[PDB]
Amino acid sequence: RSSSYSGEYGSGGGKRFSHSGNQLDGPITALRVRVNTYYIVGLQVRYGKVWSDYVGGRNGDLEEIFLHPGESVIQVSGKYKWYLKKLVFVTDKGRYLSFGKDSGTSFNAVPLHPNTVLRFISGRSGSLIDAIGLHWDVYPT
Ligand SMILES: [Cl-]
Repeated sequence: RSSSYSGEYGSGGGKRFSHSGNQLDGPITALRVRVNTYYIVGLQVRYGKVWSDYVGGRNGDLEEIFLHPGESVIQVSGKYKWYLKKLVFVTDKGRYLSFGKDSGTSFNAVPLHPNTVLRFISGRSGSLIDAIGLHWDVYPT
C-alpha cells in the first residue's frame, strides 16, 4: 500500500545487488559512496546499526555521511550514462547530500505514496556502480 520503486537508473552491465533483505535491520542511518571524477564507484548503506555488504570497486575516494537522528532521505536525483555518475540524496531535514560530478543523463526520483522515505536500494555493480534503484516505504515502526 505504501511501497514504491524508482529506477532502474544506469545500464544493464554488472551484476544485481539488492538490500531488500537488509530492511529488517532498521531504517537507513548512514551512507558510504566511493566516487571518482567520472563514476559512482561503490556503495554501502547502514540499516539501523548494520552496514550492508559493500558493492562496487575501489578506484575512487570513499565519502561517508551519517544521517542525523530521525533524518530520512525523501528524494534522490543523479546522473548516469553507461554507469552511474552522480547521486544527490535529499533529506527531510533539508540536506542535499551530493556525490560525484555533474555529467550525463539525469534522473530525479520521488516516492509515490504518502509519508514514505527511502527504505533500501538495489542496482547493479562490478568494479563500478552500473545502475541504481530506490525503494520507498513508510519509516519503520
Ligand atoms: Cl558513463
